[PDB]
Amino acid sequence: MGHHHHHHSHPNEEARLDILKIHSRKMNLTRGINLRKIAELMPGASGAEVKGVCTEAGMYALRERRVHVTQEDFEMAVAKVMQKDS
Repeated sequence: MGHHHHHHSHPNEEARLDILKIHSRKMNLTRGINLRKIAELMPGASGAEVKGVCTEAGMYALRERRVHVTQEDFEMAVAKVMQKDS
């Protein structure tokens, strides 16, 4: 019994959401940004993918010249990182 070689880390909902709470503290967050909805969209995925989402979100902001990032940038990033939905 047990994964004696392939050790894949998997944090809880709050645990993984904290990763976004942390890595978002450098970019201008909007007046009512919802990160809860974002973490709920990421099943299985580890913190490495979450860091990718944080980066890709800023990319989505820059193309629309957004100085303050919204939830849209993050969820669009999630869809771009996991690449499940087409």
